[PDB]
Amino acid sequence: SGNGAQGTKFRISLGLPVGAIMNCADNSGARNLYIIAVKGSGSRLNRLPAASLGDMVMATVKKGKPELRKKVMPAIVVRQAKSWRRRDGVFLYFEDNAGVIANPKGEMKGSAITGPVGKECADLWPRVASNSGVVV
Amino acid sequence: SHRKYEAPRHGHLGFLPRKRAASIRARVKAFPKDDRSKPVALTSFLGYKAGMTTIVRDLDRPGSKFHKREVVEAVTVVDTPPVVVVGVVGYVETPRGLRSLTTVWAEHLSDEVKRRFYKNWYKSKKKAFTKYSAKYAQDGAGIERELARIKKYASVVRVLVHTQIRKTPLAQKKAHLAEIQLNGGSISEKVDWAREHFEKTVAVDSVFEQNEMIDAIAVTKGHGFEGVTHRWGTKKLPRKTHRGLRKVACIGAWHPAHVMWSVARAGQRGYHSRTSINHKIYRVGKGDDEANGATSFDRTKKTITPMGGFVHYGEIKNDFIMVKGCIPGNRKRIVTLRKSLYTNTSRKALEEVSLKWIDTASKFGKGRFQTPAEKHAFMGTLKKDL
Amino acid sequence: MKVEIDSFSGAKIYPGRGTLFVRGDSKIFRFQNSKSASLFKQRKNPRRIAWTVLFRKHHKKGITE
RNA sequence: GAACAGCCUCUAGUUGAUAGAAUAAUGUAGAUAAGGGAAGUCGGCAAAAUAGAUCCGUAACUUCGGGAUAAGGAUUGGCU
RNA sequence: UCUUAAGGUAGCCAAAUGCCUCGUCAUCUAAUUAGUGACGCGCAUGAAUGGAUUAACGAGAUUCCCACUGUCCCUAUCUAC
RNA sequence: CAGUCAAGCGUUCAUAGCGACAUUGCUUUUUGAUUCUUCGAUGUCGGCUCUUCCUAUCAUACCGAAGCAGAAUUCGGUAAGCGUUGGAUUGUUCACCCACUAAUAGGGAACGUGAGCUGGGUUUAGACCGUCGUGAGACAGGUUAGUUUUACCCUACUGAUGAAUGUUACCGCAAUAGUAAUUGAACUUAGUACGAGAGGAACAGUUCAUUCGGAUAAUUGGUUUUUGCGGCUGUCUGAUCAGGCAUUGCCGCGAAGCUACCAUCCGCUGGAUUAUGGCUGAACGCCUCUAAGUCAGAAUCCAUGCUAGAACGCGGUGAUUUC
Repeated sequence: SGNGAQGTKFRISLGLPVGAIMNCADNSGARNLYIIAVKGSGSRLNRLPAASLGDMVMATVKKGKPELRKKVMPAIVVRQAKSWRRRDGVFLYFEDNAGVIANPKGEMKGSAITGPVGKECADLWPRVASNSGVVV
Repeated sequence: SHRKYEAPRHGHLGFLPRKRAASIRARVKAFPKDDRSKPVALTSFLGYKAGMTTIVRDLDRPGSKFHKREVVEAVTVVDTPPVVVVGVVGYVETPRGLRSLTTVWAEHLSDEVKRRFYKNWYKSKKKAFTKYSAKYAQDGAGIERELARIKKYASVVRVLVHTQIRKTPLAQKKAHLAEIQLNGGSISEKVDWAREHFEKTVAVDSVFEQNEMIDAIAVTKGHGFEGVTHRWGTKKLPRKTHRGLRKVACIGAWHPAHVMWSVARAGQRGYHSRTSINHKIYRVGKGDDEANGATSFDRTKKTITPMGGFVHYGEIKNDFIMVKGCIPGNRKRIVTLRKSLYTNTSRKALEEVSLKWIDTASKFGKGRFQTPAEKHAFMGTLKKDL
Repeated sequence: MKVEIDSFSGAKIYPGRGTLFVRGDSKIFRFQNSKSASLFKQRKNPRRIAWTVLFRKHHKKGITE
């Protein structure tokens, strides 16, 4: 990330520790994304790197196209399903955790996103909002 | 051999010992530095923490993604009925520190403030400051002499004040007595101020102005004897641990052949004296004013007290301060509001705050209504209201 | 600020209170509290829950409207 | 209720186990938990999930007897 | 042709038997001293000191997958004693 | 692990960075040698947990040097203040990969840590194999199964009382002890300096993270013996009611209390210095940051604040017993 992510992100209630399998919300041929690491994670003894909305993670494809399977690719979390608080005091959560495959620059591999996309993720990643359907 | 993996130490060694504070009322360990040019002013006030509530305000931060957008914020309400000045103290500086040379009291002292000096008040002859009052009642028979002593000496002057526990809705009837340092002008000017304010009651707005960054000094909530897991936040031992898991496994090496002070141990948690700084005053509300919880956006005749009253506390029929965030101490507890010890800008201290909405829904559950008017508007007529 | 309505119970939702839920079809359900949120997740019908605004409207209760 | 287990009750028997007060830590026994779901660990240890009955459906392999309750689905009250 | 008679056949194998060794190749994983399938000059496999295989069975040892979860991230709370 | 010398390497040029042939040392963290203590027993491997210490500094602060144009690097100084992770395989220490990271530095503390745990390994007794042995049996060869005891004493540590300082009450002072914050990214500077291009910064400012800490319960989530309200099964009270029992019968909601980077709030600014760069200036008519003197200056130190209050440190103040 860095020059790819647009602006900074308010801290979001972490919901996606390493080992979590989220849905793949794009049309790249992957069915799920398994989280192996998170970019920008801190170091603490016996603490899992966890992800949240708009976080860029390192992921593998456990179910999907064999061309995408068995390799490490960046992904961006677009739905969280773990309730988090906005600065306007509202607690909100999606029905599932979901992300999209992307390159390190943040450019998506797919060309469309199913389901809603979080506002924080859309703000951070303009291309995700570019290809998204509904931005909540 | 070394620690296999590095991790930060659990706890803060500067908040030791984690013992019970010497009293309920936390004292100001240090007052703001004195400047003679500024007018004579109180540097502290005493309030009673009533509870917390919610406010909504338009944030003004030029560069945040929430610039010019509504933000919801927790606030603490401190009921602050005006405190009575009774007496003053002068401190002469010595090569061993500040030493009080004399304390001059007021002519008449309130019944609550003498209840402070008593323990078995009802089975007492109430002989307290009677001979001092006899020493009083003249121009300067024995009082102008003590004041002149404080003027000739005593580079530091502090005024003795007490709270109006009777105004505050608790059951105590025993006022809290404290000192507040006068931090302006000359020592003579401070003594003049104290004399003028003898038996006079000072309101919170005179000392604290809105959008101030103040400190709260209070004794935190007590939680009794606590284990190390919660008292220090140490890692829990695995499930299959004989003889207990909420413990610290290795409490020391073989050498030195002692347990160190820095190893976490079980004991009292909470009821510690704390001084937490940089709390923003969101509102200084007047007691003699309906529509206390009314702002320029809401404009409803409602008071700060929630529906059914503050939980465990009651109402705010006196003056109050609404400060941003949380403060040390629990509800019903005496807290000390102290002026900041430094001039902080931060671009965040300087932020002028306009409240757009103050929550007054019931805190005794999930209250849906701000006022009984709104509750009746929603629910129409009930069977009990014939 | 503005006051939202409960998508289940039809109750006024002041700022901070309750939760927001985004369904798979990107439909927004705002709940005043965990009671209505849980009753919603339980696939319960507001028109059949007696104290609900929808129930009173269906049963012609509170005809003051 | 399939059932001399499981739960409750009649006959009969007992009401025996040092007590009172309070409700700190740490324990023993029993539980629950957002989001994740074995990342913990020597190792899923421990726990959770499954579970009765009816109907449907049931693979590889096989010593043709099994595997098999394979796997995997649906239903279950009360009243007339 | 020699040593004391013969000279490891069919099979099987880094096997509960392989030291070098975490063998080499493939597969399984993001990553595997693990697992499986192959290979075989096999220190030191091998034929009732039984070899190979095998449905069913197993509170036997091991690997993976689904389900499930406080094992864990990271702890919190409740009850009895 | 660190020095000294300097044949050479480095387009030339010993010493930017290296450096052979030699030679001087330090250390006791990853080996021996010895056999001084312990065989009327000091519980052994590893991990987990937690504290502290060293510095031979990986990162961060500030600097000096370069074969330093910028960027990135490399070599050093003061520096241990602050951090130094998540995982696949293995009982492993070690190892080796996948990643993240500012970085994934090295060590000690009876090869720290078993009345702290665990018990995977080793290393009792059962059993299998291979080789060896006629055999019983052997095998730092492999494999599987294999009881982890006691604290109530003293001290230490953590918290909690307390006799006597004429009595009692209130308000304080402050010796000493502790101390805490940390790191990164984005925007902007700026596609600018620099550079032939490719590339490509750095201070001031802003918004937020990371790690840590102290609180708090407005909100959200969690907990339910509120056995609060409702529902449900079996049975029992002769029967729609109202209840008992089912070791809290079960299910939904469930206030309050407690509580979560699963929630929110808050976490200060002055001085003296180190390295280093300087000023004036001798020694040594010149020169020279040093010799006398002196300016700035590091995450250092000491203060400011913060925690405790010396129960044999103290002050002020109120009242002090009518047959």
